[PDB]
Amino acid sequence: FDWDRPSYGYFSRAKVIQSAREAPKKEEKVSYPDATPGLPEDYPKPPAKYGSRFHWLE
Amino acid sequence: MLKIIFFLLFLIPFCFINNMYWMVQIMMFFISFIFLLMNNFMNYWSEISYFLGCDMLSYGLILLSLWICSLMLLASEMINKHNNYKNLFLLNIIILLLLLILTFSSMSLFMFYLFFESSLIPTLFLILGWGYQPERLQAGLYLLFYTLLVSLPMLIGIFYLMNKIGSMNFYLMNNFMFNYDLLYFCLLCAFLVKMPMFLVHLWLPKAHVEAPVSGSMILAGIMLKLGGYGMLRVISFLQLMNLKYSFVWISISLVGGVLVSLVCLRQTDLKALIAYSSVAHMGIVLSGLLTMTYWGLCGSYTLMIAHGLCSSGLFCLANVSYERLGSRSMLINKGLLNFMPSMTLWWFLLSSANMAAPPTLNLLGEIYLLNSIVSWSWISMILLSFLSFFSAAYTLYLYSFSQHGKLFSGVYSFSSGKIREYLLMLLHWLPLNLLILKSESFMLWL
Repeated sequence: FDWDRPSYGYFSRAKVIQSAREAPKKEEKVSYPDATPGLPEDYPKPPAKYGSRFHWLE
Repeated sequence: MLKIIFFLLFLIPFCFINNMYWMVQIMMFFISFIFLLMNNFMNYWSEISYFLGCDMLSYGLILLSLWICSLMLLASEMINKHNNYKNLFLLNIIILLLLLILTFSSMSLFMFYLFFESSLIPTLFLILGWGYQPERLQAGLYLLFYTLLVSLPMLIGIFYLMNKIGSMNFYLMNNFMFNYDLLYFCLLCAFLVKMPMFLVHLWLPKAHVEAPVSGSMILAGIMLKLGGYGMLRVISFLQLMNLKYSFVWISISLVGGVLVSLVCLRQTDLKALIAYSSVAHMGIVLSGLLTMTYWGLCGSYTLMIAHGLCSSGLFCLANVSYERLGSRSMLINKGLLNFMPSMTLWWFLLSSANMAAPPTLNLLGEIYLLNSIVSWSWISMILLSFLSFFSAAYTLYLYSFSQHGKLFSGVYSFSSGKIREYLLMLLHWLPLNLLILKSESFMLWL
């Protein structure tokens, strides 16, 4: 056949190839709409109401 | 009221500065004079400072507290004679004074309870730092632990009230009413020990007997009254539950009254007589109070005030004997009419007030309380008669045997009556006659 013996590592390299099956699985991110929320840094903080709101305000 | 509070704090330094026993004394009387001037209150809370108010119920109690707290220094001078840490004594007294003012003016229940039970310490100093009998130790154990063993548990009731109510100002509780059947006992009984009650009288004779003139005067003059003042403020919302279970308390008080009077007859110690006597009178106060009728309550306020005054003066008398003849016994003390006849006048008068002889703010009490109880249940009369009868009975014996019989043979020369003690006895009694002119301030608080 006059074929040539491949290199020492001709198959050791990566194999970058063409796509024939053409089935890339879909890259997706999960969504939990009702996750537990906290207090954003933009939520207005009106200065406190009724001191420390403790027994005698103190 | 912060005027008074800051005055007392600025009096505290005088304890450190040397030789300020008498300067402190005049100041305490002077501020009492100032607190006298400040008087316009109605049933509503008045003089509402940051958290301090004042009222009919609190105004008179505070005046008595300032009154008696100044009279301590007249009563006790052996501390100066001995140089027995006069500085700690004066500091202890003032600290106690501030606590009483803050207890009686705390518009919150929790603030009230806080100072109420804060007073556990300074009183314990007063007995222990200047006691005489070796029993002073076990007595302090009785006093502190009888109190804390029930005084602590109301702390739960207070917080439970908070959770169901949202605050602890007195007017706010009055708007509501609770009937969970443990709240009632937990608060009631906890106050009843300090009242005290006949079944838990036990500690009180011991505390008085082995305590100095000063401590005993404090113990019988405020502590018992302070328990009652809390009751007046707190039973507002305990009504329904109280109505279901009230016959037990009124019964033991009335029954215990005749018994403790018979204990007085058989007793043989000046402080023991007075101590048991003071329990007897506070038995009737507890009765009229638990009646909760208008007559009972408005009279209870009066009898607490008058009883505190008379009990103090009788303790000064007991101190006088203890400081001359050096022994509390009935047997040793006798025939003093021959040694201090002008004093025996005061012995008679203070005895008179304790048996409800007019013009006497004590007497004004029993008319109110006895009317209440009689209305509440006719059955009471069968024991009310004997209760007062034996009340006067032991007082007669106390006055006579101590002052009348032939003198005691073995008695070593002791100084005679003196201006300090004379003025001390007038000061406790004469206001007890004054007040009847204007009982309306000391008679109407509801």
